[PDB]
Amino acid sequence: LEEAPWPPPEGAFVGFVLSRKEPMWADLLALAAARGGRVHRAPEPYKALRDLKEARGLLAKDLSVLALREGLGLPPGDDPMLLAYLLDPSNTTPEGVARRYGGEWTEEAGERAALSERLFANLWGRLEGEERLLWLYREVERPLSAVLAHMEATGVRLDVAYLRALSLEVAEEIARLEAEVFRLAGHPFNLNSRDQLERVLFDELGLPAIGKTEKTGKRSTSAAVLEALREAHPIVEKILQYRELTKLKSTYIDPLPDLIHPRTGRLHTRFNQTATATGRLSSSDPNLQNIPVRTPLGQRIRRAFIAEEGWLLVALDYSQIELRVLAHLSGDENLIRVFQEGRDIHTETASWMFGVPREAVDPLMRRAAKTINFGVLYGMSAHRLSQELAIPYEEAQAFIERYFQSFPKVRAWIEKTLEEGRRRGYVETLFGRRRYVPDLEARVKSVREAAERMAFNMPVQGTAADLMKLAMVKLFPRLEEMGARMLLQVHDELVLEAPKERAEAVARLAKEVMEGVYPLAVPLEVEVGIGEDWLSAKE
DNA sequence: GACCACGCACCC
DNA sequence: AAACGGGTGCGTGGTC
Ligand SMILES: Nc1nc2c(ncn2[C@H]2C[C@H](O)[C@@H](COP(=O)(O)NP(=O)(O)OP(=O)(O)O)O2)c(=O)[nH]1
Ligand SMILES: [Mg+2]
Ligand SMILES: [Mn+2]
Ligand SMILES: [Mn+2]
Repeated sequence: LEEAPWPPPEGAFVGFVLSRKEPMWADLLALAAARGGRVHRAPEPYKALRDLKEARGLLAKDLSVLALREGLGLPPGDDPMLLAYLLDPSNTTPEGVARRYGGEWTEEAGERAALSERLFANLWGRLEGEERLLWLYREVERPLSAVLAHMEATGVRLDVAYLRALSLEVAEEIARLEAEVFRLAGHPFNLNSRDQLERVLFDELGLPAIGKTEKTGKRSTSAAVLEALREAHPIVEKILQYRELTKLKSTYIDPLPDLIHPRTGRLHTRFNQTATATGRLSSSDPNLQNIPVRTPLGQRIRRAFIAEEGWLLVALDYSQIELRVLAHLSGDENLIRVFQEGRDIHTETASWMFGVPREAVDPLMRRAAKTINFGVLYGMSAHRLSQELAIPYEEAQAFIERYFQSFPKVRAWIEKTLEEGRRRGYVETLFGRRRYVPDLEARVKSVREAAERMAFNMPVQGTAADLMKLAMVKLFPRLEEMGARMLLQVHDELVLEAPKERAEAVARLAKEVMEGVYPLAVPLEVEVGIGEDWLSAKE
């Protein structure tokens, strides 16, 4: 390309180099743009940001986030990553997309700008005639990248003093647990080393081994194995408690307070838009989509996520979303009727599991029932089911039969989906998002059936992801107009922040947007709560 | 310091 | 652990 002076004309493709991957923390080392056979390199990248009207190119959102961090409203535009991701969601990295569609991902901004321009041309050509993928690009993914940029740059408030104090309390309990484990073992060892623990449990204490690990075939010490040995030896209970506390302390309590951004005073995640095989987002650096919630200590951690003073959090979560999506995709008349009647399949399974009235189903029971319902739907074996519920094999097998017999068009839809995936090589969501699953014709049954479970899961999970993304795109401008903020997405959940005086109106509006985003054969219902912290906002 | 593979625990 | 699916992060153990 012909080198030309900064600035570029409108519409040019940008390239940029960051000191580190996280745009809220990165130094902008270099900036360039490409257009019309020319490449323009910025003499000083920070000041040069002011000259761009739009971030157009590879990883556009990340540059937008850094721009917003610097007080500049630079929206992301076209991004070849999003085109490639829609053609094939195994396209997750700029390294791979470049090699696949016509260039090389280097560490030079000018080359990244030229690469962005070339890949856009080629990928746009590949999408010619792919009208449904183009709709997803123009109506979902490209607009969503601007929404995600704002979310990332906004961040969430965290009670750091609370977590610092909690760390000290948990440390004293961990010491109690580890001392007791070492006493029971008859000697100390590194309780964090599962290789050392394996020897203690199965060689020294002679406990029965229950299962093997996947890659190396060691005797497993995982929670599922420990729970089966709960009554074999008192050390097991102490190990399980140690495992929970150290996981929670090492992954959430201790690291998160150290990640508060000095300019914003908030915690900033990344919402990765080309990272999953189904069209879901992921979250990283830190992941704010796996914050604890199930146990009492996990709930204490979730309470650390708080609203700004004068504001409230609003949490919205789709009811039984993938079961509702399944009703629409399969067209099963009975399952459609279940939700037209306002029934709750998780609560109903929980009532049966624990043998108590629906009135008596607490959140832990419903959570356990959720796992059973989706486990069974997506191919859980009768053997594992019998083991999960502590019930005879014949009973577990009968539960599965009753599950599917109730909704006969589901199995028909599954077999239709698999046959189509075999013939086409890909399955697709309601909106046409594709996942390629070539192993559907593998000659090794274990490999083939694993591919099958991946394949017929994707239209369900992926359609739910499409709906959530579309809802975010529609909701974001409404929140801006109301002075409210979108903070987090957790797959079928949004966490908003609203001024106290408008929180009720925001909750009502967001619920209506989410419920009416794209009507299905079944109503979409959204549970909504308001509170000063994330846990209290989920009722 | 970095990378990785792995087992394991976090959530939807 | 197992014929549920989709993810990320930590510590260990090994390596460079
Ligand atoms: N295959 C699979 N999918 C899962 C699992 N857990 C969650 N998902 C998928 C399927 C879920 O539909 C979706 C959202 O998870 P929730 O919001 O925690 N549960 P839901 O929306 O069903 O019920 P409600 O909100 O009324 O309590 O994520 C699981 O164990 N397995
Ligand atoms: Mg204390
Ligand atoms: Mn839900
Ligand atoms: Mn949810």
